[PDB]
Amino acid sequence: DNHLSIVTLEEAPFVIVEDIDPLTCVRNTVPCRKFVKINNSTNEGMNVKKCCKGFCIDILKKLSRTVKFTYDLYLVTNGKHGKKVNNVWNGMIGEVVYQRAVMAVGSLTINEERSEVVDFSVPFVETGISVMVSRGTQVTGLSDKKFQRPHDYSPPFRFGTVPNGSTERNIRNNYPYMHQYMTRFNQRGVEDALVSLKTGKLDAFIYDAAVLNYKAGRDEGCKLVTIGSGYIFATTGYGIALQKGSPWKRQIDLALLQFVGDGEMEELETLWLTGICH
Amino acid sequence: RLKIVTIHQEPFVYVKPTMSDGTCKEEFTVNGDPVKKVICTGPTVPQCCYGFCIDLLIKLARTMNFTYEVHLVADGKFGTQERVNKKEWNGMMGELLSGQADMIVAPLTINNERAQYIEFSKPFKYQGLTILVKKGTRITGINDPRLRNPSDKFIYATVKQSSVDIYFRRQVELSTMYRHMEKHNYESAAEAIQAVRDNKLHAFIWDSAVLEFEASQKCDLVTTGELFFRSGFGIGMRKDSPWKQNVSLSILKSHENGFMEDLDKTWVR
Ligand SMILES: N[C@H](Cc1cc(C(=O)O)nn1-c1ccc(F)cc1)C(=O)O
Repeated sequence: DNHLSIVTLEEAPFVIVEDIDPLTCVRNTVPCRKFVKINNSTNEGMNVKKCCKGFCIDILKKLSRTVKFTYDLYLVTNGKHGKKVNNVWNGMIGEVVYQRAVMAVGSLTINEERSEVVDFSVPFVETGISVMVSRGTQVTGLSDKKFQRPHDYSPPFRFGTVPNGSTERNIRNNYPYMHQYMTRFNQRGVEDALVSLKTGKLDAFIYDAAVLNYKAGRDEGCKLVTIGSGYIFATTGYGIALQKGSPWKRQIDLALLQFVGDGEMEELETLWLTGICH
Repeated sequence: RLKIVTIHQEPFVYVKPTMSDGTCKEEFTVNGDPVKKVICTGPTVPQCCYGFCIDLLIKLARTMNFTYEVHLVADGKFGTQERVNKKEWNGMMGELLSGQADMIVAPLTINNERAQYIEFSKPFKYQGLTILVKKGTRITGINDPRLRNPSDKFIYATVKQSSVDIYFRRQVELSTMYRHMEKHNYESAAEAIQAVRDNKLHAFIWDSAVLEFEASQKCDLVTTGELFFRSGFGIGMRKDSPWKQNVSLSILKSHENGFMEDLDKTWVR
């Protein structure tokens, strides 16, 4: 019937995962199960109960009330957002293409490759490839000349991203020499890149725009900033992934567009995404 | 042969007269790129069309291998649903649903009301609403007392039968604002923009992709700087529609390979 399997993926502030009250899920959370492995030498595991809240979770609750459906939420055990490995998808996209989930809710970026194998709702938050620097650094966007030809400047700018994601893949195909130079400055994760900028070892960090805006808005002392949204490269958005030809796409689209038009979207973005800075 | 409809809205669609021999003037950008021009019939002369959306239409034409004829919307509007009882859409929305056009290539805002009758591509431009004024007059933003509780002393409006008009009708909270606006709205952005330079209009609530560009060129004008509401432009197709998937897939490809940025560099920056 209209009881749906829904996959998600932890990424604050869009999806935040908590343990159960010792002592049912608490307040702002919904139940979300996670298949946890026993060790790394076996497929054997146990369904752990957890609690999920956040921006995208509130979206899920508003869609459930509006589009009128019930769901079993679960976190993806293998992969992150979705990557075709040897023509075989993993992550949240994998759960949809191989029909373990009828929709995927999270910080899931709409791109061309995934839209070939899944259907995406309208985007409910803008994102893209953006740049974050320390206050006082002057850069335009990804396509700035100090990124495409770093050695045209002395000293060359030090900038990198977190590899093996959509960012590194996008840069490699669009700017081969930029990707070649910036390999040396690959960051372990988002938090490591922030510390690298704060301590002066990095001059710029290229990444997901919605993530960088959230970090710059929460940064202590507000020393880290992103470029203007007008210079965001490959503009797109987070959307809900559904199965190809899914009957739910139409009602999800109109409901999502309603939330944008009646202010319910802007409310969620100040409850989850707006911070101290600006 | 796809019937494309569009509308005069710089810097997305420029409309300029035809040369004596029925052709368009060849032009290059200052960066040495050819300005592609297409013949667009409109209120019923053939005219020269170019801009952000025209470049996009050409890419979509060649990517998907289709020919087209381009015409300007008959009544000059973007399109709102109105009562006749029965209802009908005006503007470009009416021509798409009626068959006068197979596809809308314009700065057409995606919203719930239009999405119930037509198919929208994924957005080719991410954008929002802002306010444009003349230099000299300064407004806090959307919440300046001069617009919250209005007056005849300070006039402010948007374009008639547009997505902005829909935005200010649906909201029970913007009733006091829309009251002031409906008695002052304009038939086109260019007329409203010109009215602000003539001081007959004091504020213009409109698309930031247009207003900011109008400020970067006409230095006798500035905008608020805020974006009190965000929305995107999409390609409009009928409910069927064999083109919906590939047009959309091609918009996503054009964002990801830097094509949309080059368009922004050519027309909006
Ligand atoms: N939500 C992630 C995408 C995100 C992960 C990373 C990364 O690890 O490189 N960079 N992006 C990103 C890339 C291009 C865009 F236009 C917007 C965001 C996803 O869905 O995969």
